[PDB]
Amino acid sequence: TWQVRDLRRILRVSELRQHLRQARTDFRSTLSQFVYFNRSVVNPNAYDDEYLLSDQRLTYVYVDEVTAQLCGLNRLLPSNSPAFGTVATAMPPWLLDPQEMNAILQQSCGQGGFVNYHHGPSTNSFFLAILMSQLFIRIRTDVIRGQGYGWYARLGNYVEEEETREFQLSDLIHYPIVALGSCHLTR
Repeated sequence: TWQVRDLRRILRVSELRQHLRQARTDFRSTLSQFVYFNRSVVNPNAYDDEYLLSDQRLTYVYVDEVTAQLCGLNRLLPSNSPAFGTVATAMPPWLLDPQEMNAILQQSCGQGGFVNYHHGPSTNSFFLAILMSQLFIRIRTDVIRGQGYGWYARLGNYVEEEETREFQLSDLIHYPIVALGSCHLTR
């Protein structure tokens, strides 16, 4: 089984980048077989319909200090928007000033999820790095200095930029965490 990489004491940006790169590579090697992760509620024989996409870059779910520890260490992904939505971004922990990342997250996510970015920058001072499942959809592209960054949502009230499938709908879901870390970075 995968053990989450706890990068909360890797706080120099160069070194953090190396650790996150290695975490993704190590994680992908565990996915050479089997990409399902959550067991069916209606079937003892089965996993549910949610699977990870192995051939993908890490995305980030920004969180407060306590959430990073409680979820990151315990294979839990929290919602950060109403109707059980989890918003993730390609925008890495070292890209934007913490206040500016908060401003953008507030424009991107409403109130009512487990993490509420409307409480201010403390809710994005830490991060969970994940590989997204097939349930995440691209909701927009931000351009920072010539470079595009995807934003993605699992459920919530979002559209791409009757349901027959079994998957989790709650404010905390069982989900493989690649890494957890802090945005309190230095040279």
